[PDB]
Amino acid sequence: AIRKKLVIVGDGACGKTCLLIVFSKDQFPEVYVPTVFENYVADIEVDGKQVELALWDTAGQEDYDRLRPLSYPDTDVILMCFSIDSPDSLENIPEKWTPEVKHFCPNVPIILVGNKKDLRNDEHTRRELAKMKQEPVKPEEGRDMANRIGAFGYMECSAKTKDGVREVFEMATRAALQA
Amino acid sequence: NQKWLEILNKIENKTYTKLKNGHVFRKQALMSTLLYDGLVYWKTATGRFKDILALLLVLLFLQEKDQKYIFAAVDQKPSVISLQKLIAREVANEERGMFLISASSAGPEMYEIHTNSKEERNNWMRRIQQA
Ligand SMILES: Nc1nc2c(ncn2[C@@H]2O[C@H](COP(=O)(O)OP(=O)(O)OP(O)(O)=S)[C@@H](O)[C@H]2O)c(=O)[nH]1
Ligand SMILES: [Mg+2]
Repeated sequence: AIRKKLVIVGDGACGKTCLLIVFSKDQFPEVYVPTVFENYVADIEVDGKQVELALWDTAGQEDYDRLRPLSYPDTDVILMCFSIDSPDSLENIPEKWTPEVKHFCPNVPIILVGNKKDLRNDEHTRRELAKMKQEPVKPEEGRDMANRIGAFGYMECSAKTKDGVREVFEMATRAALQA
Repeated sequence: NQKWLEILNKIENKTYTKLKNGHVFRKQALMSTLLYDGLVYWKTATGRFKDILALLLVLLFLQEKDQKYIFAAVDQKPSVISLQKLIAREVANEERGMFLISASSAGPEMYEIHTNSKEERNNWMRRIQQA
């Protein structure tokens, strides 16, 4: 019966709600509602311990910047997200999310999470990306960004593939439990 | 309406709440109706609970001063929420809880409110959505 609070942040449309929902309900948001404020809950077993994770979902749209301070107050772990089909979303990690998270949640551990790991090899994406001298984000890059911002760890996953999802939240819970 | 008349005359007369935009809200604005009222607990930032009369009209939070009511004065926050600026949500953690957000551009505020029962929380959430 241990309680911890996890907050997810990142650019709009980078897959945060899908990751939370897929993890908390195994379902998958079909009708895509941009987020304003939501919270969910899930129970996770880690290293023998039962933990109840409160999952605070936030807006990626900058139009809602002023509401996000309302999710930070008692955070045990941050999932700081970008999307692998959007090297833009990655460059916003140091520019926007890391400065805000460090302001509101100093000393709160951060998991840097690359979402949509499946689309790394989808031509639709990988061609549009080529259409602008771009290409999906690469693990060395994600990992370098994680070292740069001081993250507790680096993790990659696909809500749709579902691959690695579980591993994102095990790592986050290990960080939450960390003194 | 009857209940509303008495609540009103029970409200202490010099009482007001500061809004984030620097305006004020005083009992006089209540002279200009009451949809439902109920006793709840307001969780402060430090995890303390404040006993509160919540009135859905906007949302208004009252504290008791013996047989008088005053506009709540909890952690420098406004005790009145405009319904047009209101975001309302279930506390996933707490079947009795709801989160009530004033999204005011002068400075948003969170209010985490706990009722006595799951049924009463869903009762509050239904009545709040209509407005
Ligand atoms: N292929 C693939 N698509 C995904 C994946 N995750 C999310 N998507 C899709 O991308 C869109 C955005 O996902 P969503 O989870 O709603 O983003 P968000 O980060 O919550 O966006 P916001 O609320 O800040 S505006 C959705 O329509 C969703 O189905 C994924 O892992 N793989
Ligand atoms: Mg979302």
